[PDB]
Amino acid sequence: PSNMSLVKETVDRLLKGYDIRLRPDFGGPPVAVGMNIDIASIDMVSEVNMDYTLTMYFQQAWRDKRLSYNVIPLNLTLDNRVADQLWVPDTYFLNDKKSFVHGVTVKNRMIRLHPDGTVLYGLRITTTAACMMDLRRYPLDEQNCTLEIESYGYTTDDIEFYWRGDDNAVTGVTKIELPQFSIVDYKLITKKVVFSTGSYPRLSLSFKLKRNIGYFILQTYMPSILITILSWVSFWINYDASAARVALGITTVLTMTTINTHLRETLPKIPYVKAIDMYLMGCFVFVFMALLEYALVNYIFFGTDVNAIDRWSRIFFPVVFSFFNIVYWLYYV
Amino acid sequence: TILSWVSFWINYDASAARVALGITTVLTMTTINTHLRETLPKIPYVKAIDMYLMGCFVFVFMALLEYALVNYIFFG
Amino acid sequence: IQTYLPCIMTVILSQVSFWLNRESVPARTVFGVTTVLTMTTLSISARNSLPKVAYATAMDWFIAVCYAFVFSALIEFATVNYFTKRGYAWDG
Ligand SMILES: *[C@@H]1O[C@H](CO)[C@@H](O[C@@H]2O[C@H](CO)[C@@H](O[C@@H]3O[C@H](CO[C@H]4O[C@H](CO)[C@@H](O)[C@H](O)[C@@H]4O)[C@@H](O)[C@H](O[C@H]4O[C@H](CO)[C@@H](O)[C@H](O)[C@@H]4O)[C@@H]3O)[C@H](O)[C@H]2NC(C)=O)[C@H](O)[C@H]1NC(C)=O
Ligand SMILES: *[C@@H]1O[C@H](CO)[C@@H](O[C@@H]2O[C@H](CO)[C@@H](O[C@@H]3O[C@H](CO[C@H]4O[C@H](CO)[C@@H](O)[C@H](O)[C@@H]4O)[C@@H](O)[C@H](O[C@H]4O[C@H](CO)[C@@H](O)[C@H](O)[C@@H]4O)[C@@H]3O)[C@H](O)[C@H]2NC(C)=O)[C@H](O)[C@H]1NC(C)=O
Ligand SMILES: *[C@@H]1O[C@H](CO)[C@@H](O[C@@H]2O[C@H](CO)[C@@H](O[C@@H]3O[C@H](CO[C@H]4O[C@H](CO)[C@@H](O)[C@H](O)[C@@H]4O)[C@@H](O)[C@H](O[C@H]4O[C@H](CO)[C@@H](O)[C@H](O)[C@@H]4O)[C@@H]3O)[C@H](O)[C@H]2NC(C)=O)[C@H](O)[C@H]1NC(C)=O
Ligand SMILES: CCCCCCCC/C=C/CCCCCCCC(=O)O[C@@H](COC(=O)CCCCCCCCCCCCCCC)COP(=O)([O-])OCC[N+](C)(C)C
Ligand SMILES: CC(=O)[C@H]1CC[C@H]2[C@@H]3CC[C@H]4C[C@H](O)CC[C@]4(C)[C@H]3CC[C@]12C
Ligand SMILES: CC(=O)[C@H]1CC[C@H]2[C@@H]3CC[C@H]4C[C@H](O)CC[C@]4(C)[C@H]3CC[C@]12C
Ligand SMILES: CCCCCCCCCCCC
Ligand SMILES: CCCCCCCCCCCC
Ligand SMILES: CCCCCCCCCCCC
Ligand SMILES: CCCCCCCCCCCC
Ligand SMILES: CCCCCCCCCCCC
Ligand SMILES: CCCCCCCCCCCC
Ligand SMILES: CCCCCCCCCCCC
Ligand SMILES: CCCCCCCCCCCC
Ligand SMILES: CCCCCCCCCCCC
Ligand SMILES: CCCCCCCC
Ligand SMILES: CCCCCCCC
Ligand SMILES: CCCCCCCC
Repeated sequence: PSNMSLVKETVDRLLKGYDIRLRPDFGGPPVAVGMNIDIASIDMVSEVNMDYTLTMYFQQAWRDKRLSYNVIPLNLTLDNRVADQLWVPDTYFLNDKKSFVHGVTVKNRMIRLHPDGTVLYGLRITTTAACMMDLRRYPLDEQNCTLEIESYGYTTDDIEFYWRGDDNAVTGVTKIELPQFSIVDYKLITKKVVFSTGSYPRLSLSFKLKRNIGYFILQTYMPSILITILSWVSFWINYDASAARVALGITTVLTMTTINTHLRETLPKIPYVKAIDMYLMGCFVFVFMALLEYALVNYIFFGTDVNAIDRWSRIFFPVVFSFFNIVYWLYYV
Repeated sequence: TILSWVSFWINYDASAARVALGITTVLTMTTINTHLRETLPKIPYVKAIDMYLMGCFVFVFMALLEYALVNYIFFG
Repeated sequence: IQTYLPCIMTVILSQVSFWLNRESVPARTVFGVTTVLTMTTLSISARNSLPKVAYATAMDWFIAVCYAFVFSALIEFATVNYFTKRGYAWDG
């Protein structure tokens, strides 16, 4: 217990007459703050709310001469409640909508003093950050979601940011397993944003997310492809079977608009037309033209060659649809 | 289930009608059963409501098979 | 009792069409389209419980195969109707 008493005196001196209201080197050069993230997970990548949820171990490292000690040789990990008695950078995430520091069993923080004065300050944060998504090519789209770490009250004359370790500052990105997204790339930037109140340091952590299309074939494209193929059956029924062909016709048409309406409600009310809309609207024309094919057949007869319209349509419809798929898939893929 | 039986008073030579009626009724029972079960938790056993909807499904489905039996005996 | 039984019964429904006379074109056609549409909504409905995983689950393969049977039952009738040389059915 002799060393415990020695540590108590040292840790007591540091907080004695320690002005929490003043940053390191107050009235002097800016304090450089080093950050390194450990992405614990990415969840709830929602386009209805245009945001993603990010859980991370957010560490900040900075030098504070006031917290320099030399008697103890080891680095002191202190109870997290000491952080309330220490100056820490007032960093905030500009695009953060809703965030919290995990609370059980205690406040998920860390304070680790090093003899030279360095302070390692870690938090486990779950932040729902705003990511505005361009759904024009959805679901065959790549999204670029970012996190904008910035100092609120301290300008570049009072604080500086840097990725501690540079390109090796953020880890865990490879391990993150999103269900419907592949994290193709991530980048780290250091900016200087200017507001009316001054210029502030800015660290931007961008992930380029690529959407997995395998899910959407199961639920979106194949059901619309099969219904499109179903409507072609009417070309194989004799013209006089009006109830059969019309019932086949409207049912395919009505289901198709139902699928389109059903899907687009799950998404936000964006004005533009996505890629899924292009395919569903493109397949709506074939099924609708399939029904109009019978209406022309009925009109031409009741209003040999009637088979020809029914015979040529027997092949051109699967042909023109295939070329539509060639153009669509080649263009988007 | 009650309207399923009106198929029995329809003429035997009304395949387009009775089949449309029988198909319409049996599919509706599935939608009602599926729609009802959504409101409840993902509970892995048959409840009293389930044993009734399944019971009614059997009658309506049998009514559909009643005509299919009638059609086969006549033509087949 | 939420996916497999409806999937199994709609497959049975599509096979009721095989026991109807080939001349009942509207009746056998509504059998095919109704089951195919029913099979479609069941496939869409089934995925709603679980996340949007890219791969296909064991439920998906069962639904896919049941889709093949109901769809093949309608293609079967279209083949049968193709060789139906007369519109009027048996009488007496
Ligand atoms: C209190 O806390 C301090 C700070 O962490 C501890 O001291 C550091 O301990 C780390 C352990 O992770 C040591 O890290 C190693 O440093 C080696 C030398 O780095 C020098 O150069 C860098 C350049 O930026 C300086 O920042 C640094 O201060 C040193 O001057 C590196 O070579 C090591 O990386 C190597 O790892 C393996 C094995 O060597 C190789 O295979 C790799 O290829 C790579 O070359 C590693 O990074 C570091 O030496 C210590 N000083 C620091 C970080 O300043 C104290 O130990 C701790 N007190 C305790 C535990 O009582
Ligand atoms: C926004 O974010 C900030 C982050 O800074 C939050 O501010 C902190 O909130 C916590 C929680 O309220 C504050 O912690 C409080 O510290 C007080 C002072 O502690 C010193 O002084 C006492 C004697 O007065 C010493 O015993 C102690 O060792 C310290 O030296 C405590 O008195 C408070 O106690 C309260 O909570 C305890 C819990 O057990 C109760 O038992 C008490 O009766 C009392 O109610 C409390 O612990 C902290 O000081 C705040 N500032 C900082 C810089 O951390 C905000 O809460 C958050 N939200 C909002 C709306 O701003
Ligand atoms: C998601 O989308 C955002 C867009 O908002 C992307 O972020 C931008 O990325 C670009 C490119 O990485 C940034 O643009 C510039 O990158 C430079 C990297 O160095 C290259 O370019 C320089 C100059 O062209 C070459 O000399 C060098 O060899 C490299 O080829 C930075 O150095 C730039 O900063 C410098 O220039 C600017 C403009 O002149 C100055 O104002 C700065 O002071 C500095 O001197 C510049 O950053 C861009 O900054 C990023 N942020 C934006 C636009 O806000 C993400 O990359 C994207 N996501 C992914 C995963 O890519
Ligand atoms: C360029 C390449 C692009 C690629 C795309 C190209 C697409 C090409 C495909 C075009 C469609 C193929 C039909 C073309 C011929 C139509 C006319 C016809 O009836 O022909 C013949 C029958 O033909 C058959 O026997 C039917 C063959 C197709 C049915 C496939 C069944 C499998 C369904 C699986 C689907 C499952 C769903 C799929 C799941 C993913 C007989 O003709 P006829 O009427 O008796 O009259 C002619 C005789 N006369 C001259 C004496 C008058
Ligand atoms: C001559 C002929 O083949 C007939 C068969 C079916 C007919 C169409 C049905 C849908 C109609 C909607 C509106 O009433 C406007 C006219 C409209 C486009 C019609 C044009 C003439 C068609 C093609
Ligand atoms: C002989 C006869 O009248 C026919 C008319 C209707 C037929 C049933 C339709 C449903 C079928 C589903 C599966 O195909 C197994 C056989 C199955 C039960 C059939 C049994 C024989 C029946 C009763
Ligand atoms: C602004 C984009 C409008 C898209 C309209 C739908 C196009 C469908 C093409 C079908 C080709 C047969
Ligand atoms: C967005 C401006 C209107 C574009 C209309 C395009 C219509 C294309 C229809 C193709 C099928 C006939
Ligand atoms: C609006 C009706 C569309 C009819 C499509 C017929 C396509 C084949 C025509 C070939 C005539 C010999
Ligand atoms: C899709 C529009 C086609 C219009 C066909 C009109 C034909 C009128 C009678 C002359 C051809 C038999
Ligand atoms: C990358 C996924 C490719 C999906 C292609 C679907 C092809 C459907 C063609 C149907 C032609 C009858
Ligand atoms: C028979 C034609 C089927 C549609 C072709 C789909 C092409 C997909 C291309 C995938 C990227 C190379
Ligand atoms: C395990 C419970 C089985 C439920 C069976 C429902 C059908 C029984 C009633 C049939 C009436 C003809
Ligand atoms: C719901 C996605 C299922 C895809 C496979 C369906 C089977 C195609 C028709 C086969 C007829 C022989
Ligand atoms: C392409 C859409 C499905 C067509 C199924 C009908 C096939 C009938 C062929 C009969 C002549 C061999
Ligand atoms: C477990 C008993 C099931 C009986 C259902 C009636 C026959 C389809
Ligand atoms: C389920 C009905 C079986 C009896 C049919 C009549 C004998 C071919
Ligand atoms: C556990 C058995 C479920 C009932 C199977 C249905 C067969 C028609």
